[PDB]
Formats: sequence, C-alpha cells, structure tokens
Amino acid sequence: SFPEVVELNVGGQVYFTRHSTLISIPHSLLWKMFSLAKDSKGRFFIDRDGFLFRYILDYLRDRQVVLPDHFPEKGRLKREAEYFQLPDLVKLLTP
Amino acid sequence: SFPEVVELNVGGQVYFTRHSTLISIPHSLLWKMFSDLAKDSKGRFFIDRDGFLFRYILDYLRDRQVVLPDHFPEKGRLKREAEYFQLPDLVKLLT
Amino acid sequence: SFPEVVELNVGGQVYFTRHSTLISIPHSLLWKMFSPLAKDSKGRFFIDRDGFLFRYILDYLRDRQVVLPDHFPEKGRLKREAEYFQLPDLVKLLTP
Amino acid sequence: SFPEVVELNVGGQVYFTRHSTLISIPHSLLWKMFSPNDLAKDSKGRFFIDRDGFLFRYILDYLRDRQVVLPDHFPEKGRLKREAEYFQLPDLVKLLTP
Amino acid sequence: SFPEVVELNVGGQVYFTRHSTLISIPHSLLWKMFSDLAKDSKGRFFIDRDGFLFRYILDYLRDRQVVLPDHFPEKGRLKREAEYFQLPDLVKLLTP
Repeated sequence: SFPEVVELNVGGQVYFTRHSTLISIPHSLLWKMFSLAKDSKGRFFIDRDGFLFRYILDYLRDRQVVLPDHFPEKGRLKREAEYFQLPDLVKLLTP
Repeated sequence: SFPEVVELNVGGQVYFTRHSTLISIPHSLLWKMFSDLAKDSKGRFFIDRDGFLFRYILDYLRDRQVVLPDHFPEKGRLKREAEYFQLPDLVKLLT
Repeated sequence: SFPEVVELNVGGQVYFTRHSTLISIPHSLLWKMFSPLAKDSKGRFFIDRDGFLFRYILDYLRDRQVVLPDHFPEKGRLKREAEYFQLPDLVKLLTP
Repeated sequence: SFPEVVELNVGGQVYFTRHSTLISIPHSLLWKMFSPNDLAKDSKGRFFIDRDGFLFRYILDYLRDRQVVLPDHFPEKGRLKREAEYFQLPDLVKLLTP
Repeated sequence: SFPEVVELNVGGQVYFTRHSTLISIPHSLLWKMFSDLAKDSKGRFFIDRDGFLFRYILDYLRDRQVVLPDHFPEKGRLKREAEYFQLPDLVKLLTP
C-alpha cells in the first residue's frame, strides 16, 4: 500500500503530495504509476525536470494552473504535461 | 488538543507557527482545520499546497498585511493560494 | 555496480537521473562513462562541464528532443556541450 | 595535495572543476595558484578567488575547451577581457579584443 | 578579528571579498568600517546601499580601475555610490 502523504524526487527536486493527488486523473502517467524507481533516501524517483514539476503538481491539485508573470518555460511545461499524459493541461498551454 | 507550537509540512516546505496564528481568521480553511488530519511520515501536519508561497500566507496571518519582495512574479499565484485558504481580505489586497 | 538512480554533480549543479538515461545513447561520452570515476566531496559523480546547460542535455537524453525557454541566448553554448557529450543528433537539432 | 575535484568560491559564486583544468595552462594565475599551504579559504572550506563570480563560468569554459562560446547579445565582453587578463590567459584576451 | 574571506550583504545582494580588498584604500568608508557592525539574520555584514552597483565598487577596489558592461547607462548612480564609500579617485574616473 501507498502512504497518505507521498515523498517524491523529481530530477533532484523533493516534492510532497497526497496519494489522492497523484491518482486524481485516470489514464495519466502518475495514475498508472501509483494505482518503482527509488532514490538513495527511499523517495519515489521521477526522471523529469524538477523545477517544472511544481506547475504539474499545482495543476493536479486545482485542475488549473496560474503561472508567474513573464514565465519563459510555457513550451517546456507543455512537453512535461505531454509526458505525464495530462491532455487538458496540454490544451491550456497550447495557444 | 493542539500544541502551542504547530509543526507543518506544506508541499515539502517545513513551517513552524503558533496554533493561535492558524485559527486567527474565523471561517477560513486553516481555522476550520485547526479549531482526522493528513500527516506526513514524521507526524507533521500536511497541507497539499505550494510550500514557497505559504511564507506569504503565514506573514499575512501574523500581521494582517503582507510585504512582498521587489519584482515579485507570483502575485497571481499567491491570490490563488489566498482563495484556497479562504482569506477574502488577502484576495482583495491582491486586487 | 551503478544504482538505479544516479546522483550527479555537473560543475556545481546537482542532477538526479536514471542510470538507463545516461547509457541511453551508445558510443556517446556519458554511455562510455557509465557502461561497465571522479567523485565530489559528498560522493556524487563529477562531470567537469557547465551545470546550467546540463538540464537541456539531460532533457534530450530523456525525450530525444529538447524544448528550450523563450528567447534562449545559449543555443551556441549548448551545441558545444552536445559535441562534448558526443550527441550528434542533438548537435544536428541545434546547428541550423 | 589537491583533490581530483576542486570546490571553488569565486566572489560568492560556487564552482566545481577538475584540478587538471586549473593547472591546464602553464604560467597563468590559476596554474601558479594550484601547482605544488597558504591558500585563502571561505567559512565552508572552499578555495576563495576574489573575482566576479558571474564572469568566471566563461573563464572556466575556456579552461575546459580553450574556446568559449558566449550567450547571444552578451554585454560583458570587455569585462570578461579584464578577467582573462587577471587570470593571465593571453589567447582568451586575443579572442575578446576585436 | 575579521576573517580572511568576508561575507557581505549589500541591500540584498550577497558579495564575497578578501578583508585586504575592503581596507585597500585608507580613509575610505569601507576601510573605516573594517580596520559593533550591522549584520543580517544569516550573520552577513550589512551595507544599506544598492546591491547591483556594488559589483562595480568591488571591481574598482580589486583592480584600481573601472571596466563596465558594453552600453552601460547608470554612470551617475555609480558616482553617487563612489561619493558615499569615499572613493575620490573613482568619482574622478566617472565624472564625464
């Protein structure tokens, strides 16, 4: 069984989230993953960009994502959204 | 009963605050929460939200006002956090 | 043997990746480095190259394509890094 | 003796490099500094270099490849030439003069 | 006693320099300061001045000359910083 609070390591960046948040969107990558690669400290490892994952996590939490003003990695985040299989997030970052 | 000093884990970022600070604003989310709670591996109360932005949420709870750093790019993201924690006066302060 | 999750130090910048990602492209520098070694004070594997540009090298090793930030000024510097790590397909993507 | 991987602090900016990279160019300043007691160290034990930390990445890149590619519309070309002069890298000074 | 390497905080911007560099010019403000000092929360010596312009003040203390970025505009603002730190030779260099 998975714990209520899941400790993650996304390409070096440590993130904490509820197990419910990870499996919130069915047929997505994280849902497939948590419905495993582990680091030296036992944290679940995701081989992706750690900085962009906070905007992925925010989308999983609210199903909408607010980005900082003058955000230069809109296209890079769209790629991350594609990887985690979040089509509604890809659709938000596309225009 | 809740201790005087409450140890928190907000999406990975550890925060320490007084119990009085959390229940300072009635009918807000944190007030409802601290007046059956998700806990991390180390027993810390877990809040599934952005850890960075929570310091500005805490600052507002301690002073009723919040001073932001120069050229702050996450004004809109903080307004979303204020909405979540149900702090209408903080949302209004972010016009 | 090499662990599943490899902790790296690229000229000061700490990166974490799967061992499979490093040896993903055969006859490349990282493949030569991690297939059968300099370590920092904390035991992390050391590569003496620019740490900032390595995130775009790592992204390419992950997806075989790399998306860059808007108005990216280090396209030429990244092409040099791609040459060093012996990633010809990445050089070909950056060069035109 | 110096370790294989050298931890540096250049005007508060931390850099990591091989010892071989520092002593790569003979009769240069870093070569004089790291060729075999008395070196300046920061509070965390890192070797301290009292120079601009931002420009040092382009100095380090030159020591690695003997060539340096700069970002597009780089405004500190003249300031980097000064840094190249300080570290006694004549071929780098020559590259930055036109 | 002052350490060999001095950690500074000039209006938010962190700078590291040798103690010798600070006291290099006698009868200047920094010389008077480093020959009961304001410190930030992390223990760094605090100077309530513009952090961005201080790198050009530090560079002058190091080389006893001024190398500025290409097309640098804020000369006048740097002259006022030079006046503050009591560096008359630097003021004399920035005048036209």
